[PDB]
Amino acid sequence: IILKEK
Amino acid sequence: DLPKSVDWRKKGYVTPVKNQKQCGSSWAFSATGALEGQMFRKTGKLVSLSEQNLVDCSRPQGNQGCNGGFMARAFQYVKENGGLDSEESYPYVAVDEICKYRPENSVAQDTGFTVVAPGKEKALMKAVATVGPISVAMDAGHSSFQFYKSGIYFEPDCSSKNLDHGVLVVGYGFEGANSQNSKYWLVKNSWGPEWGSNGYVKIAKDKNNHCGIATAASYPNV
Repeated sequence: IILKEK
Repeated sequence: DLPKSVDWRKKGYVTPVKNQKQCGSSWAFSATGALEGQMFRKTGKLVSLSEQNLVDCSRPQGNQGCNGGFMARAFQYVKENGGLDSEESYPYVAVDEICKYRPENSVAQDTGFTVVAPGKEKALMKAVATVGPISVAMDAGHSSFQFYKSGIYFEPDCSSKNLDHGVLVVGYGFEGANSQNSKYWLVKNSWGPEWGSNGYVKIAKDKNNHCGIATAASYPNV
C-alpha cells in the first residue's frame, strides 16, 4: 500500500 | 465513556506545523507526527523527528521517497532499523538523498504498529481518545482542499477509497453546545502553517468516513 504522491 | 472533544496539541504532544514542500512525503510527516506523540507520552519530551531519515532510508520497506509511501511502512522501517533520528540531526531538504541514518542520533523507536479497523470512525475516535495523535490517509486531491481556509471541510467529490495524502488526526470535536452535531476531526497537515487554518483542517466527522479518514489509520507501538 502506498500513497502515490507525485 | 469517550470524551466529547479531544485536542492533543493542548497537552504538548504535537510539534509545530511543518512543510513538505515539493516532495511527495506527506506519508513521512504523518508517520513522524504519530511517533512524536507516542514518544512524548512515554518520556515527557517533545522532540521533532526526521522525515528526511524516512525519505532516504525506507525504500526496502516499500516507500518511494519523494514519490510516495505509507505510514505503516515507515513504522516498519523504524522497527526493522532500530531507531529514527531527530530532525535537528538529519534535516529536511525535500529531495531524495543518500541514507545517512545515524544510530547515535536516534531519539525514537517502535516495535511495530497497531491498525484501526478500516472504515470505522468510531474505532478511530476510540484510538484518538486513548492513544494520542493517529496517522491517517485521506483523499486530498481537490482544489477545495488546496484552497481550504476555515470551517468544517466537506467535499462531495471526496473518495473514501482512493487516497493520496497522509495527515495526522490530533483530536476531534464539534461546533456548538450539542456534542453530536457538526462534528469534525482536527487534522494537522504538512503544507506549512500558511495553508488552511494555521496548518490544520477540520474534516467532517461521522459523515460516512468522509475523505477516507478512517480507511487506513494506524499508530506506532512504543
